[PDB]
Amino acid sequence: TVTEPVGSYARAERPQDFEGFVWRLDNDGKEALPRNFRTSADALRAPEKKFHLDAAYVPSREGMDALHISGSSAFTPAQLKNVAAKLREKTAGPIYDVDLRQESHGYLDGIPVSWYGERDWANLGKSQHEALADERHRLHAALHKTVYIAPLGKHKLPEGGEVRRVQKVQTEQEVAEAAGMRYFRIAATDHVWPTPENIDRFLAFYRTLPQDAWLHFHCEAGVGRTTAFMVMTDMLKNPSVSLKDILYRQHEIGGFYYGEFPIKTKDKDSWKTKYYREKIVMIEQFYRYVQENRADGYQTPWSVWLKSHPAKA
Amino acid sequence: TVTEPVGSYARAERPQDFEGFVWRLDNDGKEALPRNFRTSADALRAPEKKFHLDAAYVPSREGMDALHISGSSAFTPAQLKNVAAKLREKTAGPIYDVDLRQESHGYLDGIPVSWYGERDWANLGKSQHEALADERHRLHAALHKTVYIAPLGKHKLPEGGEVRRVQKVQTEQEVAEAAGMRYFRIAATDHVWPTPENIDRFLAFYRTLPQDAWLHFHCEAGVGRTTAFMVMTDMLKNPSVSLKDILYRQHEIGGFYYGEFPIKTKDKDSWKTKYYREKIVMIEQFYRYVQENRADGYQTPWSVWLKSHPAKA
Ligand SMILES: [Cl-]
Repeated sequence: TVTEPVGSYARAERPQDFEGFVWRLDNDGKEALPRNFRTSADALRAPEKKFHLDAAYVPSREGMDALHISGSSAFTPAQLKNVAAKLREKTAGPIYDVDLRQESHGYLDGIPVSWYGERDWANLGKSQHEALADERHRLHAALHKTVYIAPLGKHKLPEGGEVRRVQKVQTEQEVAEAAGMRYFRIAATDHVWPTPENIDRFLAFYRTLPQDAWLHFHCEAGVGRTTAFMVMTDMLKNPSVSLKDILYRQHEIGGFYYGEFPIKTKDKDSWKTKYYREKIVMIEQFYRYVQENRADGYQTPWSVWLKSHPAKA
Repeated sequence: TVTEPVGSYARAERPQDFEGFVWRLDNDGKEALPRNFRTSADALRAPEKKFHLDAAYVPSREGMDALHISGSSAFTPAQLKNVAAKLREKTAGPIYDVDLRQESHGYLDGIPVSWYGERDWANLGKSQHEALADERHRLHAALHKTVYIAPLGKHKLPEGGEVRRVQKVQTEQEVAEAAGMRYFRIAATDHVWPTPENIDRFLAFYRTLPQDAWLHFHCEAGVGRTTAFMVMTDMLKNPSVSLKDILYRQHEIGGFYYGEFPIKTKDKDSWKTKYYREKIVMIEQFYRYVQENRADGYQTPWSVWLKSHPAKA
């Protein structure tokens, strides 16, 4: 008997030790666009040294012009409108804001905030139904109330910020709609591999998208979760492309590199190491799922297939 | 028709603009004693330069050795124990912890904390009854909950701090009684002159004290409110001492100077200026009250007398 299979390590952590305690500022709104903004039409760049990749390697771009995806960090409502306008210049299909944040978030007087718990795990362990209910209740309770919104500084703790009596509350769905984007939420936990339920949900959603749909993925910082779903999308839509090519190109347009690399972590961040290794293994396992289930049109859900073909550390 | 008389300027401020937003750390517990600790038996020191006083002036100490009062900043439970043991060496009478804080405060896992709003006015405008009810409710609601406790830093906003799930909650009353001290609460608003009700309450309390009672006054910092009541007590108990000597001596044992001086605040603190001036005028008005009503045994209280003898700017 195995208590938690590879891919579900986070289930072993105790939600009660990471409860939310502050409204974290998700973006100061100073730039025109959110951070790490990138699209599948972008030129590839030299790889980051930390990943020890082959700078001489030239990844195939097969399928990228038709991929129609982008990624970024969280944003203010104005920044999202700039994103939507830029994307509208690349397509005539519907543009989706794919919100990958399990953490409860929204907009207080137009300011993008999130209910932050240690490691950003305030909704760890909650079903998507429970996470969205927490977010709705929490946002609604902020209206007409005095709140403290602050960015994190020294050691993931509030630093400075501001106090205000909220006069307007909005969900991301409303902000997305106000920007001309369709909205789709996948409540993925920060820093770890998306769960079987997150991916099953994504896959069912992907199946019914119109051909010209454009997917704009985003999390809080736009690196981990955002690149994982960009990679999954690239694998699903371009199954003939090699794993190496998918991983290099998604990294070289500005995303994370999801292949093996020398993991290094500050002492205070040593807890992340096993999550990074798990992600490497699960990326490979998902590629395998795509290669072995595409011919019959994915009759078998990812969650079911994963349980019959467990990943190995 | 005057909207607010001198001595009640604070009533013009709007409570809704200073609502509490964070559990402020009241003392880091690093020292054996609370800050600004001082007793009426202490030697007089040179006056602080900012008050532009006469360093060569030697105030009369008449009655100081029998005064039996002390003052300090807020404290951890251990620090209070140290205070109590130290005061027990000076008397055989009851030792009172006289809590002058209107702001809701208490102890979380033994940590002295307060519900802080801008200017420390989270309870501005509440009656003492409502202030104490808010306090009891907020303390109890913290039990078994995740809370954020932080010291204020730059701009009087949270800086660093800690997060924990509270396993113990106590009011200051419990902490005082466990330290072997009697407890008396006067809900005085931070930074301003105490209200006619705060003072009527103190004088009725003073009237019930056995002659050997020792009064240990304290607020958050141990300066404004603490010194005001120390002065009032000095005036009540030593009515033949000149106003100048009371003011010089309460300052020279380590308290605030409540006489006239060239008020110079930082631009961010200019709101303080009129409250300082108001304090200087009320100090004098309270002294008149004592001089005019002590001979008949205070048949008429301060609030009443004040209304028929209004202070003037
Ligand atoms: Cl779910």
